[PDB]
Amino acid sequence: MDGVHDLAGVQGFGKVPHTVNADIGPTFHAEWEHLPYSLMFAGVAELGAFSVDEVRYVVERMEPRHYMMTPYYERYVIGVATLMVEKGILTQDELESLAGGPFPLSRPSESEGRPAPVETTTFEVGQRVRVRDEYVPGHIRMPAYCRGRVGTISHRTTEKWPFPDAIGHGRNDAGEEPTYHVKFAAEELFGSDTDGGSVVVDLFEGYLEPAA
Amino acid sequence: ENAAPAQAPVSDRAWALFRALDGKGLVPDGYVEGWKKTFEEDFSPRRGAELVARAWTDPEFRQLLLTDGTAAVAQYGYLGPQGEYIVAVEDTPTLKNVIVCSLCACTAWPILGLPPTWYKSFEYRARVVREPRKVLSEMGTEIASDIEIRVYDTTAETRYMVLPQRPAGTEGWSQEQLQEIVTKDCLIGVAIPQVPT
Ligand SMILES: [Fe+3]
Repeated sequence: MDGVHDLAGVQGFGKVPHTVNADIGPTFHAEWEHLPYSLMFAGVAELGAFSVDEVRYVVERMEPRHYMMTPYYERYVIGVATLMVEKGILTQDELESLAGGPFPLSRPSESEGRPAPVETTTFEVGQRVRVRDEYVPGHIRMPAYCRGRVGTISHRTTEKWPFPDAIGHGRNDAGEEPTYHVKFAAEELFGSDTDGGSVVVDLFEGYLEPAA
Repeated sequence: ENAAPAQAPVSDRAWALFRALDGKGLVPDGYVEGWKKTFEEDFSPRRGAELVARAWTDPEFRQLLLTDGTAAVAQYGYLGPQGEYIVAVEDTPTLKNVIVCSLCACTAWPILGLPPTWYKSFEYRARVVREPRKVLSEMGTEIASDIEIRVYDTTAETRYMVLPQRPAGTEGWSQEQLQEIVTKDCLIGVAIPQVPT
């Protein structure tokens, strides 16, 4: 999904609000902040209502202006709440009644997702690969800066996981794929407009194809 | 008008979510309290620091950590949620590694601790992939021109830690002494371990 969450490479932001080893305060800065993660784990591990991928996608589905003015932990609260409503566990009415006011949720999905690709390639360390020049309206774990770009394989994972573009939509056809650490030269991604050296992106097999 | 949606206070919304689920028997007794404790007390960059100090003083462990990070971490019992498949990345005299999750906040929780606000910031997520040298410089870390910067974007299930270079002036230090100078920011890759003057 080409949403505002796909921030890598966006220009115009100011300084990162941190200097090295500065005091970051306690883990949680408010008494509610442990709730998003702990309730996500309730949903995933206890209820089996959704996957972590579904949580990432529902946050991506926040109305864009809403996403941009909401702190991280709050986005998560909104995401988990939305999933609970979508899965029929909770109602928005009861959330707003308990909250004592408006509790707007993420927007409905505009894609049913897609299955794990049937045709993929097992790549080896040192191989050159290109990121498939594909546009996916639903959940995908490919940041746009690498779409269509060429890099080298630095690592193939020894484990395999469900394809995010499927499990992020709660589909039954996510299968399993390894991922690959693909090293791109900075200039491959941003031309002359970068001060970096290389960027390594951890890409599912189904996002890749042989280079050339 | 680009205006914000009306919303109840976030604390009220977060507790509403808890109460709605808890009122239906869907949250086990002590469940969120247990997770809070884990997040605050167990998931900690002290663990990653311990791993680094061991790697620095034990060539055999260093090699294991760099080739099978998961196995190495498992020896300490530090695998966990968002830290089940670990890869450690080695800084060298010509290479500085930095970790980000440009798409959200993905972090090796059990060994780095939960991500801090700055790591989750749009500023860090947008900028570090494209101008890591400037970002680190602004944060207080100068990386020389003849060191390549490599940014790892945490886009799938690999969870990363940086193994920084061991600084001069630490020769013969104990593991405890070494652990002390390996900070959260060293593990993320934005800082270099500092030796007192
Ligand atoms: Fe993330």
